[PDB]
Amino acid sequence: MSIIGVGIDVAEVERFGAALERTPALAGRLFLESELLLPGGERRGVASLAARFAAKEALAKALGAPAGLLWTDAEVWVEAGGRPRLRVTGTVAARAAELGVASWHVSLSHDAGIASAVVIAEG
Amino acid sequence: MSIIGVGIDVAEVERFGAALERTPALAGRLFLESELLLPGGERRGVASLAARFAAKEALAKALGAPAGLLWTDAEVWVEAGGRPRLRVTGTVAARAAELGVASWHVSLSHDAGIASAVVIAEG
Amino acid sequence: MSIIGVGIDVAEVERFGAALERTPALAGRLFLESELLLPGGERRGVASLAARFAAKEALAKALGAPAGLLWTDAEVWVEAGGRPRLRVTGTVAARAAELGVASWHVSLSHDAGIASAVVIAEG
Ligand SMILES: CC(=O)SCCNC(=O)CCNC(=O)[C@H](O)C(C)(C)COP(=O)(O)OP(=O)(O)OC[C@H]1O[C@@H](n2cnc3c(N)ncnc32)[C@H](O)[C@@H]1OP(=O)(O)O
Ligand SMILES: CC(=O)SCCNC(=O)CCNC(=O)[C@H](O)C(C)(C)COP(=O)(O)OP(=O)(O)OC[C@H]1O[C@@H](n2cnc3c(N)ncnc32)[C@H](O)[C@@H]1OP(=O)(O)O
Ligand SMILES: CC(=O)SCCNC(=O)CCNC(=O)[C@H](O)C(C)(C)COP(=O)(O)OP(=O)(O)OC[C@H]1O[C@@H](n2cnc3c(N)ncnc32)[C@H](O)[C@@H]1OP(=O)(O)O
Ligand SMILES: [Mg+2]
Ligand SMILES: [Mg+2]
Ligand SMILES: [Mg+2]
Repeated sequence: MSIIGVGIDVAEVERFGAALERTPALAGRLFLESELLLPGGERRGVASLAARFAAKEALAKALGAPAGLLWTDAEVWVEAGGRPRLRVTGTVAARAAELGVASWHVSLSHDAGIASAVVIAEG
Repeated sequence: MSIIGVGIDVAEVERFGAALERTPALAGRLFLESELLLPGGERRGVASLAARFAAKEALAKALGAPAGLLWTDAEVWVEAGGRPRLRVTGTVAARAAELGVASWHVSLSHDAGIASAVVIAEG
Repeated sequence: MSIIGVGIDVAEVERFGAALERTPALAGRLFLESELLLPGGERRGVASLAARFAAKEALAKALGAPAGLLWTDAEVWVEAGGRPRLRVTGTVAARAAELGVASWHVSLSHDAGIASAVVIAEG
């Protein structure tokens, strides 16, 4: 395997929350139902959501951000141990296959009113 | 070798310095004596320290942040050329062995009142 | 191939623009003519330029930031699809050869008055 792409993204939490409040349908456009919930069942907060948005932008970047990709075809899930993970389906999986991506790595940080993600695509 | 994990962490310098001043024992809990000094012998400043804290969080993230890890079992050292490096011992080395990590890569930045680190674990 | 280095850099856009305005010769010292233009032909703006500066710092970091490297020996170019790319020549290529670097990966983000880059060197 070799590195096929890297992405980084930094989002302002306040701006992102304002985007969500302005267009009620937006959250469901960007996120699967599972992503909108905490492991317990509570609704996920805006900073954690901004970090997942940053993950999806970073993932897009690592794939060369082509047209035709759906936000709901990338999913951030969470291991029992707490590690965030990427699962790709449909349009995003198809693009990753064009490029030969076998493995995804993500990390998130959110603090200081800002959410950051890095994504590495390997294959 | 393949990538086994990635971590990113962004820390607010002011907040971190306030944490250090509030609990005198904290610095010695987070850092080895060597990390608290500049190559000359002067005491390392708060921004540079916040960046090493971010490195250790990022390293934890790349390992899936399990319980039982000691801050003093990760060490940021510095090459003659100035490159920051990671050395892992004890509990952190043990966890990296569980995952098959052979090689560590780190970079630091601190500026704008914020410290950032990225860590990649390969093996 | 394995990872040979990683770099991250975060630059304040305002500070960087002030540096450019203060010393007219600075832009031409840091950037090739091609980097100072948008694909159309318009002059590239300060935030996008700060992000390319961050890329070159990040690239320097991934190489262990030795003496003797020229800013104009690293070039950020842009694919038809929009992906940013690194090309290295002269002094920067020579240093990458010392270390065995075969492949470069970069991503950029600029938002919230700040520009960020990550660079990975593989070989
Ligand atoms: C995986 C998924 O969920 S995809 C689902 C559908 N969503 C998408 O495809 C969204 C893709 N995102 C976009 O189109 C974005 O506008 C991007 C990636 C082009 C830019 O990201 P933003 O968050 O808007 O801005 P940000 O400042 O973080 O990034 C800009 C940088 O991205 C980089 N970029 C631009 N196009 C691309 C591309 N095709 N591939 C990779 N990087 C790119 C550039 O370096 C740019 O800076 P520059 O113009 O100064 O060189
Ligand atoms: C190497 C050493 O020095 S270890 C020594 C002992 N120290 C440690 O083990 C510290 C480990 N650190 C922690 O427990 C931290 O609270 C962390 C890593 C869980 C989070 O980091 P913080 O700096 O507190 O917050 P930050 O916002 O930067 O990171 C949060 C993100 O980390 C990610 N995260 C949470 N748990 C884990 C995990 N087990 N592994 C990897 N990433 C994780 C999540 O994506 C989370 O955001 P989300 O809840 O919105 O998904
Ligand atoms: C590819 C090219 O275009 S090279 C062309 C010519 N330009 C250069 O060579 C510029 C090289 N840049 C420098 O000298 C910079 O001052 C650097 C890389 C040392 C630091 O970057 P800056 O943007 O000034 O500050 P920033 O806070 O982002 O980075 C500082 C961190 O860089 C790291 N660093 C220092 N020296 C090195 C090195 N030789 N290699 C890698 N990382 C280093 C350290 O972790 C440092 O933080 P610390 O002192 O708290 O440990
Ligand atoms: Mg952004
Ligand atoms: Mg943090
Ligand atoms: Mg900087």
